[PDB]
Order: sequence, then structure tokens, then C-alpha cells
Amino acid sequence: ATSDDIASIVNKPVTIYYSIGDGMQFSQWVGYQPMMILDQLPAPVV
Amino acid sequence: NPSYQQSPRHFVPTGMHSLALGTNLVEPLHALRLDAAGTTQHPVGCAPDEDMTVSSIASRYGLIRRVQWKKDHAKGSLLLQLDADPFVEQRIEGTNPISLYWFAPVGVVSSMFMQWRGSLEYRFDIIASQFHTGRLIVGYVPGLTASLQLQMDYMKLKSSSYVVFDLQESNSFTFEVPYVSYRPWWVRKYGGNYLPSSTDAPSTLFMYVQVPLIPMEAVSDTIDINVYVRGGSSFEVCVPVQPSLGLNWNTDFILRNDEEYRAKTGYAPYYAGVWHSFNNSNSLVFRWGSASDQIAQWPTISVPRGELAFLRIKDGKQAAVGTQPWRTMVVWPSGHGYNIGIPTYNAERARQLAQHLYGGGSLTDEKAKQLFVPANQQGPGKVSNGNPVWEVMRAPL
Amino acid sequence: NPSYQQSPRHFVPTGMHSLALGTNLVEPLHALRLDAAGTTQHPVGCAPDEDMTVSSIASRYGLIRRVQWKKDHAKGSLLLQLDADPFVEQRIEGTNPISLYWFAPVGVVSSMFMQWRGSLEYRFDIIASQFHTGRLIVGYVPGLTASLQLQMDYMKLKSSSYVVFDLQESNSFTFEVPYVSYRPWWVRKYGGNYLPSSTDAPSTLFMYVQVPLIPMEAVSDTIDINVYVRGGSSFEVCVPVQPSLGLNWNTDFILRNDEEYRAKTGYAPYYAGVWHSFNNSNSLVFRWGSASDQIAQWPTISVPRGELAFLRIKDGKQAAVGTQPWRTMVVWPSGHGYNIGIPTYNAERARQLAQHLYGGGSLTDEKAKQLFVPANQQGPGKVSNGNPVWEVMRAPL
Amino acid sequence: NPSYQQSPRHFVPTGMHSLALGTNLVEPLHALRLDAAGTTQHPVGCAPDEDMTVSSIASRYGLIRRVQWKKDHAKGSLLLQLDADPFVEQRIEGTNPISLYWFAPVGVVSSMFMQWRGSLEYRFDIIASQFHTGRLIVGYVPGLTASLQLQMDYMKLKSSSYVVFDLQESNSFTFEVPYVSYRPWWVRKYGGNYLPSSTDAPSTLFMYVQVPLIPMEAVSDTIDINVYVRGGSSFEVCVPVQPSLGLNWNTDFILRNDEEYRAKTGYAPYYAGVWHSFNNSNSLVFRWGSASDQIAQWPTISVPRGELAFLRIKDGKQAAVGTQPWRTMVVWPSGHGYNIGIPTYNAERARQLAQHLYGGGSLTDEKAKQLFVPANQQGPGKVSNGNPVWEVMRAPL
Amino acid sequence: NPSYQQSPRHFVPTGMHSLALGTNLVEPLHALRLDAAGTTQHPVGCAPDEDMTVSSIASRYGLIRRVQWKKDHAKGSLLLQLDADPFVEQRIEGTNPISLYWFAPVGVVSSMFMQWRGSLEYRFDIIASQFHTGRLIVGYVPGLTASLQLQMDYMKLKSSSYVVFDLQESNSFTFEVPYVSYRPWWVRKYGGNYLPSSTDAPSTLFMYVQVPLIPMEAVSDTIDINVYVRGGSSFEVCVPVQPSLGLNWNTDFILRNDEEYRAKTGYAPYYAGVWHSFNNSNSLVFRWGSASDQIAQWPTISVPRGELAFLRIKDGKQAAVGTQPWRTMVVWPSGHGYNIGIPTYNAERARQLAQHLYGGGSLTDEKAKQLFVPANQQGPGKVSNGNPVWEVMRAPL
Amino acid sequence: DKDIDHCMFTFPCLPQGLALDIGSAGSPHEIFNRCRDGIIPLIASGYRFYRGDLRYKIVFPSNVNSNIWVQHRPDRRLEGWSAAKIVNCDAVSTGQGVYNHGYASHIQITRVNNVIELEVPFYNATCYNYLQAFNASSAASSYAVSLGEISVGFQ
Repeated sequence: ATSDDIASIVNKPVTIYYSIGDGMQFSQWVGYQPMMILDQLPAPVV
Repeated sequence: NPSYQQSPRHFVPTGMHSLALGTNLVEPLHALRLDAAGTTQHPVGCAPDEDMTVSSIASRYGLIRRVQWKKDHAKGSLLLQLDADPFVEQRIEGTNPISLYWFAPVGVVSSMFMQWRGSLEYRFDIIASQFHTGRLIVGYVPGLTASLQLQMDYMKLKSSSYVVFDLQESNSFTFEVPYVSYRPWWVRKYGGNYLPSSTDAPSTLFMYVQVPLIPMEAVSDTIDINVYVRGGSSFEVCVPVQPSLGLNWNTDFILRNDEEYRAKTGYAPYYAGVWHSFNNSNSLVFRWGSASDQIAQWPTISVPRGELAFLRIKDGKQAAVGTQPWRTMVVWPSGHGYNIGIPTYNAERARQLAQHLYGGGSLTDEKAKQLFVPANQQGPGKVSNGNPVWEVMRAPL
Repeated sequence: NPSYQQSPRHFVPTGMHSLALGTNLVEPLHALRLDAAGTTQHPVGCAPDEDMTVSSIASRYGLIRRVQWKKDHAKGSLLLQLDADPFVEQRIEGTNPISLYWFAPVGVVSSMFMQWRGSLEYRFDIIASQFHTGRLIVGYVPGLTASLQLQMDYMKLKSSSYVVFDLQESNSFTFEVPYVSYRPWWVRKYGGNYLPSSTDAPSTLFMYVQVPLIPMEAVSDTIDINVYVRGGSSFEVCVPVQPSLGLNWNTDFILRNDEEYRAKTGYAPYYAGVWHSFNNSNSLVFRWGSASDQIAQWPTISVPRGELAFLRIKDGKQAAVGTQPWRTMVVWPSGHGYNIGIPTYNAERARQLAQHLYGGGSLTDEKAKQLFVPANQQGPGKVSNGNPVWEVMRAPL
Repeated sequence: NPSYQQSPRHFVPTGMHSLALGTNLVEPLHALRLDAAGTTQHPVGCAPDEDMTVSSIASRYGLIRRVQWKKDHAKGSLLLQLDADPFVEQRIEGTNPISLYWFAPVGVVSSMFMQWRGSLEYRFDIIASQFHTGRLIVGYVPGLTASLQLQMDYMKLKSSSYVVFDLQESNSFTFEVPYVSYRPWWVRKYGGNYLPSSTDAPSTLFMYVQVPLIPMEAVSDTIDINVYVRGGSSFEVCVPVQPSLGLNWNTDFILRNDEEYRAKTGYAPYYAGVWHSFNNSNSLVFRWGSASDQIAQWPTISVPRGELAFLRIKDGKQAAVGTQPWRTMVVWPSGHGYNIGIPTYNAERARQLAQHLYGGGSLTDEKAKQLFVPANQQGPGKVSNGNPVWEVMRAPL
Repeated sequence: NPSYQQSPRHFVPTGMHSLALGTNLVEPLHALRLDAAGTTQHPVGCAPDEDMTVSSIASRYGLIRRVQWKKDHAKGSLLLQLDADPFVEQRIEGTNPISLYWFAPVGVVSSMFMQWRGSLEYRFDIIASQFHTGRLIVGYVPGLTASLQLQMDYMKLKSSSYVVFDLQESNSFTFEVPYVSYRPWWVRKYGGNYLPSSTDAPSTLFMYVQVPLIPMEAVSDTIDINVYVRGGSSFEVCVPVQPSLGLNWNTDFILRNDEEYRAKTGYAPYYAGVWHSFNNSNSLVFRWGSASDQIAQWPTISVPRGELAFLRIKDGKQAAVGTQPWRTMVVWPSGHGYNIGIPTYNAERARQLAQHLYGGGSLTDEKAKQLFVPANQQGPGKVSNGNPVWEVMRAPL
Repeated sequence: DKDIDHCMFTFPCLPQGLALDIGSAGSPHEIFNRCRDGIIPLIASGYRFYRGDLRYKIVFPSNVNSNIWVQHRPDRRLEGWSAAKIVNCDAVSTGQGVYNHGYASHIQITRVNNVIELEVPFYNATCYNYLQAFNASSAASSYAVSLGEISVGFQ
């Protein structure tokens, strides 16, 4: 877009996705770093 | 050119290939590869040693608990009662507001899946010199609700499945926890940040000291006991859903408390500027874009009758830059159905305009228009850094 | 998931399957049937006896003419000269403004097709007692233009193809009209309501009385003769176009005379109502829709200079309902490029406003605005019934 | 209903089938034919005798030149020197501004193609009684640029390829012109109306009189010689482009001289009418459509400073009809970025308004608004016939 | 017409065929060719002699360095130390601001590719009479970082791979540089204009004089040595990315210094003209298009408080043409969120309007509106040539 | 004021690449200014003759709906390396400015898909065309460079 039309584009979302594509092959095993449980995350609080 | 007069196929468009599907399904792409038949390859020394699989990960012990075991533990003493589900736990004593937890590899690979079933395996390394001797139960009680989690003692434990062990020369074993439940699979103990739909564990492990440790005087009074968890031979998981776990790579978190005030999402970054529908462009108002009719909208302040409010940013660095940083503002409806924010010179002018607008006054009034900042003050018009928080100053009318 | 990196087919969309095609061509559909392999079936007693076909219809006589044949017809007398094309005719003496016509089945099935060719067959039932006796020519003259349609007599007829017949005992025959023309097919005699492209018939039949009827005194002086038409063995038609015939199921017809005045098509039904671009919503104007900027447009009245005009509906029942039915109106350009219609209380106010607008006045003028009907009169705002005719009242300025 | 879960084909739409391609390529259509397998057929007497082909057309002589050949032509005399390319020529002495030309069939069928190659064949019918006798060269010089086109004489011609002929008894021959060029094909001599890219001919024919004609006293002093052109056995053409030739079916042509003034293309036909952004609909302005904001745009008149201009149509018949035909106009910018045309009563009012607008005045000024034609004058609002030319009246300010 | 009731294929549209892919992949097209099976062909004398290939280009020497080699070079003397990567270099001593460089063919064909590997080959033509005699090392040191590039001398060189050569009778050789690196491929030394991601060379060549040249008195004291580079037998490159090289066909380049002022991209060419939202069309403002609401936008001038600025074009030829060229302008916000540029008669009026607008004044003010150029001055309205630079005149307020 | 028929722009179509257009000093086309030339011209730099097709895939602006035609014009000679660039045609004066009947053409419907894809073929009466920069020595050398002279035009 030329700058005249670029104004329509401002603050429009652009989400992105990904997946490992079949040919992917992770190698050496390495243990998990500490997790953080999600249901234990703080509430918004009214 | 024979003509092809017969009727065309009748297909229905969709915008996108399936995101969920991921197996027996060719998935067409606009490859950024040069050759169209090319595909990544593995030179003989770069070969993938590890066959990623839920079972290949589940079948790896990770230390999950470290019981101390002193001589003076009487025959009844509890050592642990960790739940018989993969999500066995060991909290880190960190300073963080949101504490991290260790997990067994089975406890992480099984958080990704809604359901699990089959045996677990708790290896117990009872770390002792051969001259230490003792005996301990490692029981398993099916169907203990948390209210029944207490009232336990080793003798009630003996009624159900259990395993006695004799620490003497061999100093390690591997109790293989049974899967006893009415449910062919079993639902996750935790969940994506959503407390309901967090079923507690099927059953509970126990490890009481059946015969108290009897050390020689020349060896230690205390014995460590390591509890390792591993997915059993029959451990298996099915439905994929949101992991109940997040990596510690970034432990930042942001509460959505409503008390602080800020521009509506998607209307920031904003900068002070002119707009033709307001005071005929003579006076400033925040804008999220250079194009016309792109004024930032603002949340309606909750003002109880007989009072008034005006804004003051918590950080003057983040305010949009005019001739001066704009730390002060008065949010009023634009008459276009959304609440425009009007920057002001100072807290005083803002308080005055606030006295006017809640005073039965209106934007068109001369007493108000004097208080609006004139367009010449627009300056460079730098955008505010992100969507900065606005403290809500409040005063009696 | 192997990736499918090769280039996609490149097809061109069209919105619709062919309407014209109707044979060797599968035509895909969104069936409202339940089963997708289902198709209508015919139980053995519901079987379709009739094989619909142009020839199966063409091969059926229908009475098409009824000649009278009196004793006192001299040897030269004409009985009929119907054209040698399927469109043979027998008008009904109806009271209708648009008279209906009988046709032979061949005369209807062949109206659907641009072109025809081959033999016709006129059966003649000469209805007589065996005691009647007489003889008649049934000739066929190729290539008679309508100017030569006259000057005929049986003796010129004998020069070309003809068939003598002897009414005595057998009292019926079936002259089989030849197809003689320079054109391998022949174009329709009529057409869709479009007079040019209506070729007249290839040739003409004739049936003169070669030997005048000679009845006994005890039997009737007159003999009826029925003329039936049937598509011949070789009758055949090709190109499908608009039928030149319409069913009598509805013989209503509507002339498009321009003398009566009415709102432009697609701008009715209309109702009196407010509109912001006109007199700032203070005054009524017709609208074809509730949404903004949907004023009904009106045809420009043809007013010669020095005169004026204003409308009056022919039927007060069909006028859009306000507080009062709106039988009176003044059509003036809106300045938006289309002629708005302005309802008024009465013929007098309409005449006055008409005196003003053609008087060099304008809609913005105070003298005009007084004459406009105030918005409060809008009432229920019922739509006018259809698009009612407006008589154009006219007065000298 | 098994579900069909596998990924869909990924094709790219295009709006249209190829226009250029026209051979080994099925081309799908919405046939207006009834049967979908139907195709036009040729009854045995309607069979296509002529196999259309570039060679079947090229292999037909057409008379292309008619040399006179008098007795008193000395041995050196030129008779013709037409270029050795198919585009051999014979102008008609017509009265038309754009003169028509005869061509050989090869000269028309080869104008459609960018390139040609191979032999031509000039038949020469030397029309003479057997008692006439003479001899003539029919040479061919490769590589003659037009500057070398002169300096020729039969003796320089003899150096290159040529053919002597002896008119005595047989009185006709057929010189077969060689294709000598460095270019495997050869580019068209003319072109679509675009002078550059018009290569001149490869080489030139010549026909000098090697031995002057020697007639008997009782036969004519002069002999006609017809020159016919035909594509040779090896004549062949390749790339299809715009024909350099047009049919004489319509020899009308229209110069695009800029001196006359007219509305911008696509903004005509236009009619006088109201428009809300101009003088609040009180005054007329041209419109190309009934819908709002469809004012005709006009070219900016080139007025040197200190002068003024106003329009006057060359034909009063073509002016848009109001109460009076609108032969006079003042074109001024609308302030909407385009130049509206303002109709006026007469040349005088137009001159006055022109004096005002170039006089530092503006459309909003009272002195101008008096000069604008009031809306009531709009009349029937008939459109102007096409896009009529406007003469530009000019006056000193 | 059987109906085709079964469900249609479900495909996903994409707008375009892959740009990246270029091998095993049919790529559909709208050919502008006539025949659809046609394809370019090569007549036997037009056959492609050269099989374009990275290796066929890499396997061609190009002179890359020209060492001088004087008699008085002692045994230690360096002659060159060019890096052991294809991008070996020889700058031209041009006058251009951006100097051109020679490359070996391997040095250009390998700039197109992100990665390379394998042997290079430096041929050395030691140009000497057979009576010259000498000896020189041509070493190769793996793993020299640029800090270690110095501290070299032939004796440290002898520790690693090297090749002694004896100039006597044969006077040429071809050292074949080894590929020694920890990286199976090696990344490009340069890059698309982006300095980070420019890895320096794997290793360095050296060529010290092992035994100093010993010329006869009757032959020259100096010997030239040509260094040619060629891709080795195993030289090979993989990933295609932006060439780090550009052709010298056009060495123009344009710095994007911000100091000069110009209209925003896509809003030029512009011309002076009317616009309804500004001063009610009475006064000029620049426009990039004839259609309404197409005013040119302008960058916000950075004016420190207490000062003012107004524009003056560097070239009066490029200014948009009105009655006079518009060399002067005052950029002010339009109140529509973008900065319109207002043309003025002269630097003085521009300075005055600048004094007003930064003086707390506004566009609507009478003192400003007098300074705006009236619409009549619009003239022909010629567009400015491209997007001409505006010098920013600045004055204290 | 363009009519339905006028070409909007016309450019010669050759492998060598168009003469590089940095743009005016005020408004550079940043890619050619910065990412000089490219790959295909860089390799076209390495050879002296060529004989083959080209493909184009023009990408039209999205906001416009209008139909777009594309002529190929094998006839046209390139006239020196100057004016070997995209040209915005002005007022019609020759046949250069308008749609032409014989020349091969194609018409994308911008509404359906706004990127017409092409296959400019090899039509020249030559063994094989010039491939470096071209200054036109022979007058007939001018047919020896461009494959044609494509013209895009809105209706």
C-alpha cells in the first residue's frame, strides 16, 4: 500500500500460526525446566 | 478449440485448510523452498536419535519428591501421601509472585492431554549404607476424596493394595501404582486457567514406615528417600487440549484490575491532534491515527452524582508529546456515541473543565472552549508509548 | 502430512449453470430431496402413457374451419383459402378487447419454434347423406404473395397442384398439403410481440366447388364441411424461441400510455414522511423506504413555458395515508438531481405552490415553505397501494 | 454420509479464459444452443469448398500494376520498380482525404502478420499481337536502400539476378522473385498506425526494356503490360499482429485536434440541472446523470493572464435543452477539484460572469450569483446529443 | 439432464501461484502465444552452446590480482594475503562516490547464494623469461581471525598447509585452496545492504617469497605475477538469497537524508488547487488528484517553541505551475489529521502566515485568510515534476 | 482524460531487466535504490545472447475494481537503452496508445483476482537477441533485443 491507503491498515490485527511441518525432528532429550501451573494464576479481582 | 459446453463442477469455497487435523492428510502449501520436490533431509551424522512419542517421554524418571527418614520416626509415621496421578508436584521456594513447580516428565507430557489412564511407577531410592535396616509400606488407596485424605494411618492402608519393603542390602525398589477408577480414562487434575473442570486425583499413594529404621551408632540417624515418577508400561493419554503448564522462560503476568483507567483496546497508541467535528479543529483531542474520524475512544468514567473526575497519567514519560507532555485530560462524550479524551495544560484547567461538564455545561459553551488546548500546541505529535495507564483524579463538585 | 507444494489448478468462476442447455448435460443441484440418490418414480398404475414429443402433438387433428356449402354455390365459388402454414386460424367472436383464437395442435406446438417445414394434412369431413352428390377442388398454389391472393379462381388453381374429390358415398378425405418453398425451413408467421420478422405463409390452400352440390328434394340444401389440420408425416420444427401465443388463463393487458403520471419504477410503494435534506425535516415528502435518503423520484412533468401543473390522484383510496389521504402533490426538483413530490392539503395550496415554483420561486422561499405540509401530519404513514396513477392538473400561470 | 475430512485443492481464480490462444485448447462456454452435444453441421450441398489458409489466399494473383509500353521507349527506359515485398501497391485516384489502395491478396493476407519470407511471383501479361516483338529485363536487386533506389539503370541491374524475356509469340511469363535478406523472416513494411517499426522492403524489382518494342505499321505503337502478384510456393508468414490495413466499408476518420473544447470523456451526454453543492441548488449546472454528485467535469481552459474566456457551442441543435437551448457557458472550478460548466442565458451574461471570475471574483459572490441561471429554467432537461464541440470565445479582461 | 445431487469439492482459494518454486512444478499461465501447444524452439544453428550452471560459471578463471615481484624483495616479503573465499577482490580506482569492484566469475556467481563450500583454485602465472629464477611459498592458514591476520610471516605459514614453487622454466602453477572450516557450508562474506550477517572468510591465503628472485643483468629486475581465481572441482553453493552485488549499468544512488523536506510518498505529483473543506474553496492548497478529498499530505515540520518555519523549493522549475510557479508554502494541519501545504505568493507572505499560525492564530482567522492565495490564481494547474525537495526556511518568532 | 481504450502504461519486455530506476532523488524506489538490480539481470550480465520466453504475473492495485487488458506487441523495436523503461503513455497520437486488434492480448478481471499471469513468447526474426545493455548500432539491431513491448491498460 501507498501511504494514502496505509491508514486503513493501522491497528488491524495480524495473527500468525505455526506447526512443525512433518520433516521436523527434535534430537537430544533434555528435562523440562520448571513449569508454572495455569489454573493457579491470579484472578482479575472485581 | 472444441467448445466445452457441459456443466461445471459446483464447489463450495472455504478460506483456510484445517488447523486441527494433523495426520493422514496431505496439506498443500506455498513453499518458500526453491525445488518443489525438495524436502529437508538428514545426513547420516545428523540423524534424529530420539523418537518423539508420548510413551518415550513418559518412560523417563524425574525426581519428584525427597522424603527425609529419621531414626525416631515411630512405626506409624507418614512420610508422604502424594496423589496417584501424573501431576505429582515439588514446589520451588522462589521469591516470585507466581511460584514455579517441578514436574516429572510424565507430569508435563500429560498436562497437554485432557485424559490419562494406566499405571504409574514410583521408584524409591532409599539411600542408605547396607548397615541401615528398616521396613516401609508403600500403599495405594483407590477412591479417596480429600475429606478422607485424612483419617489415614498405615493400618487402614493395609486393608487395600500395598507393598511392604525391607531396606537392608538392596536399597531401592519401584512400586507400580495401579489404575483403579470407574472411568476408563481420567480427566486432568488442573486445566487451562479455569478452576471448574479440574477433577482431583483418582486415588492416593501412601508411604508409612512399617518398621522403624534401626541404624548402627557409627552410621547416620537419617536416611534420604528419593521418589521418582515414571509413566508405567500401560500409561497412555488421549485428548489434546491446552497445557495446564507454562514455561518459566517468562513468568511475567498482568492482572486486569479495572481500577486504573486507559484507552479502549485498539485505539492506542494515541497522540494529541486536531479533529474537525470537535471545536472546528481549533482544539486538541487524542487520535489513534492520521486519517480523519480516527479519534481514540475512552471508557466511561463511573462518576457518582454530585462529583467529578479528570485524568492524570501515572508516568509522564509515556504521555503523548505535544509542545508539552500531556499528563492531564478530561474524558467527555463526543456526541458521536463515544467518549473523547481532551488533553489540558494542567490539573487545574482539567478540574475546571470537569466542573463545567458535570456542572450542566457542554463542549460548545464558551466557558469550556477557553479551557480546551489550542491546535498550535500540537507540536511533533509523537504517539504515546503503548497504551499508558491513567490514574483517575476525583473531586467533589 | 506430506506437503503438497505443486501448482494449483487455475479455473475461472462463473455465477450460474447454463439456462439454455437442456440435453446431454448433467446439471448439478442443491436437491431439497432427503436421499441424494433418490429420484421420482412411477408406480405401475401411474405410468406416463403419453410420450411428449413435437410429432406426437402435431399428429392430432383439431377442427380449424367450418365451411358451409349450399346448393346454390355455382361451379366457381370459393369456400376457403386458408394459408398453407400450421398457423391456420379460427377467431372466437368474443367481447374481449383482445380476441382469442382457436388453433390446431400443430398451430400451437409450432408457435414455440422459429421454423417449420414439411407437409400439412387437411382432413375434410364433408358431412352429407349418401344421397348428396357433388365435387370439389382442393388446390394448393405455391408462392402466392398477398397481392396475388386475389385474382384466384378454380381454373387458375388447376394449373398448379390440386385434388378433385367426389362426394357421393364416402364423404371424407385428407388432402396432404405439399411443402413448396425456396427455404429449407420456413419462418414463423407471427412472432413475439414484434411485427417485423413475421413472414407470411409459403403458399395457399384453396377449395373451390368443381361440380356444384346436387341434393334430392327430401334432403338438405346445405352441407357442412369440416376442415381439420394435422402435422403431416414429415412435419418438423427446429429453433425454439418465444411462443407467439399466450394462454387465455389471463387475458388482462396493460397499455403503457404516457399521458398518466406516476412515480418512477422501483420507487413505489411510497408514503408521506420527513426527510432531512428538505426543509430541515419540518415538511412532508414522499418516501419509498424508512432508511435515510430514500425519497421517491418522480418523472419530470412536461410544462410548456407560461403554464404550471400539479398532481391529483385518480383514486383517493390508493393515496398514501397521513392524517388525511394525500390526493394532491407538487413535483419539483430536489436539487439532488431528482424530482421530489411534495404532498399538499388540497388542490388550492397545490395550485399556489405551483404558481410559486414556476413563478421564479424556490423551495427555500418563505412563501413556499408556508405551503408545505408540516411533519406532524405524517400520521400512521401507510404506504400507497402499489404505484397509483396521478392525473396531471394543468393551469395557466 | 461419511465425512470427507482430507484437505481441499488449493486453486487460484482467474476471471477469464485466454483470448490469445486459439488452437490445441478446449475452450469452455455457456452455449446458447439447446442440446449440449450439438454443433453446427454442413449438409452435403452446403459444404465449405474453400479451405481458408494463408497459402490458399497467397496463391491467388491480383492485378497490382499496369505498365504502358510505347514504341519510343529507348533501350534504357524504366517501366516500374515496385518493391520486392508483398505490400506492392496501386493507389486509387479518389477524392477522399484518406486515399484507398488496391492490394494483391498476398498484400492483404500478409498485412495481418508481423513477418514474412520466401519468394513472390510477378506474372507479367505482356498484352500484344503476335506481330509485336520486343525484349525486356525483369531484374531483382537485393539490399537496395532508398538512397540507392536511384542511380539504377538496366546495366547495373544485369550485375545481379535478372531475367530477360522475348515478347514474340508467347506473350506472358512469371518472374519468381527471390528472397534475399540477412533476416530469416522479414518485418512488415507498414504497421498499425505507428510510423516507427515500419521497415522498408528487402530488395527491389526492376523491369527495364532490354530491346525496344518493334511493332508493324498496322498494329499499335503501344503495348500494355499487366503485373500480377502472387505468394510464391515458399511464401509464408508467422507472427499475428494488428493489420496495417482497414476496410473501405467506412473511411470516416476523426482528428483529435485540441483546439475545440468539449466535456471530459465519460461525462457526456449532459443536461442542465440543479446540484446541492452549487449555489444551494438555486442555479443550473450541467450533469451527466440523475444521481447526486454526478456533475459533468470540464477541461481547464488555457487562459493567459489578463484575459478571459467563455464557451459557445458550434451547433445549437446539439445543446442540452432547457427552457431554451444552452449555447452559452462559463467553465469554472467547483472547489471540488473539477471544473464545472455553468450555462448562461447569452453570450453577454457569460462574458460578464467571465469578467467576474477572472476579475478576482468567486462563485459565492452576489454579483456572480445574479448571473447564474435560476433552477426553474431547467425545463424537460433533455440530454445534449453526444458530446458536442464548444468553440472557445475569448476576450481581453 | 440427470441431476448431480452429491456434495461438491471444498477447496480453498489463493490469489497467486508460488513465486519461490522453480523446478518440479508445472506452472499454468495465460499464454500470449497463439497455439496452446507451441513452445519456443531452437533451429540447428541457433542451438544453446552454453549449459548455464553454477559449476560451468565457477570453473572459469578471471584475473583477480596482479602482484609485482621485484628483485629486492628479501626472503620474508609478503606479496598478497587475499582471503580464501570466492569473494576475492580488485577495486577499480574510479572517481565514483561508490567504487566498483572486479570479481572472479566464482565471486559473482557465489554472491547470489547464502552459502558456499569446497576448494578454490588460484592459478599463478609468474610471468618471467626462463632465465629468471626464484621460489615462493603459497600457503593457506585455516582459522585466522582478522586480529591474527597480522603477526604472520612465512615461517609461521610453513606450520600449516603450504606449497613451495620453483620459478625456472615452467612459469605457472595452480594452488588449490582447501576448504577447512567447522561449518559444512560457509556463509557469504557480504550480504544485501545489511552489515550484520556478514561473516568474514574461513581462512586466508598467503604468498611469501621463499627464495628471492635472481635475474640476469640482461633481463628485468621485476616479474609480474597474475593471480586467477576459479571454482574448484568441489566448489558448490546452496541457498539462493539477494545478491550482494549490483551491476555497474547504473551506479546512481540516493541517500535518504531527512534534512530536506518533501510531500509524503504517494501524495505526489501535486498541483495547486481548490478544496471545499479549506476556506470554502476560496483559496489554494496542493492536491495530488482531481477527485474530491485528495489533498496532498505533508510531514510535520519539527519547529522548536518560539520559532517558525515556511518552505522554499530548491528548484523553481519543479514547482507546480499556477499563474506563477509556487516556490513558497506554509505547512499547517488541516484539522483532518493531516498537514496540508498552503502555497503563497512569496517568502514574505509565507513568513507572515507562519508568524500567525505559530502566533496562536488559526486558518479561520481573517488575518490569515487574507494571506491565502485566491482560487483564481490556479491557472493551468500543472503538476509538480515528481516530488520536488523543499528547503525549510526558519525564522525566530 | 483517458477513454476505455487508452493504454495506461507500456513497457518493453526483456530478460536483461529494465534499465534500473532508482526514482527521483526526492522519492526513491527503495528496493532498486538499495537492493540493486537482482538475480536474473545479474546472470543476464554473464551472457551475450538469449533465445526464449518470459513470464510476468503483474500485480495490480487492490482498491480498484476495473477490468484490465494486456497487449503484447512483438512489432515494436526497442530504441536504445534509454527509453527501455516503463512508460506512462499520454494523449493518443499513434496506435501506440490504444488497444489493437491483432496483437495477442488478455483481460484480467480485477474483481475476481488482481494478478494477471503471462507468457511472453519469442517472436523475432532472429537467431537470438542481444542480452547486455543495448545502444542500438544497426537500425535493424533494434528488433534484436526486446521480446515485444507489453502494454497494460484499464478500461
